[PDB]
Amino acid sequence: LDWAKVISSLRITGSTATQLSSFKKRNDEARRQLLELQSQPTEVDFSHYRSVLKNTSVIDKIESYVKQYKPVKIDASKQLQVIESFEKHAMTNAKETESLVSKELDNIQSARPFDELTVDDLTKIKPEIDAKVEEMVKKGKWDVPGYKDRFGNLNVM
Amino acid sequence: RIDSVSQLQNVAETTKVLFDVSKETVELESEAFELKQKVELAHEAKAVLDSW
Repeated sequence: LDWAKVISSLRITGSTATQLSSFKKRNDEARRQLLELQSQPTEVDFSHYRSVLKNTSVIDKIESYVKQYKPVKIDASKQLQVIESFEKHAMTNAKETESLVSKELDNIQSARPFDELTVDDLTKIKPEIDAKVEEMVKKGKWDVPGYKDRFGNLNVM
Repeated sequence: RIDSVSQLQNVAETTKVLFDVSKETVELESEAFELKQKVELAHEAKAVLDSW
């Protein structure tokens, strides 16, 4: 019976708020209807009704038919719309975590020679650095955008 | 990673609950219909006996 985990079981999207509210209201109403109603058939006092009625053999005949069987508003488990969707939902939402979440401390596992990392090593691991520097020279921008704010320029004046 | 891992349990629980919720509605409606039909027949017989 997850109370606080069923309100936050959805993602960042607020689109499932309407679906979660409808499911909770339907479950509470169904449980309340079964507890407010009596869990038994009917009393059917034939002992005091057959001898009080005016017409002969009328209570006795009605009593016998009401205690047999009659139709009721019920269904069968043929239209399994929620059962068929359960397998598909697990196969797209719950099974996606087995390959996305599982793939996601390798940063600390590779150790850190930043005091002795070579710029040739950065050029080898990133040709993007070489291309950015080359185009930045070709257009002529000797400025470096956003360098001066965290790193002091140490011009004399 | 914590959010993605939590989603797997939540989606698996939410999938199973949907099938149970549909069964629970059908079972409550059947019991309510049978109780209402039995109470109607009892009330009709009692009212007729009490008038007679």
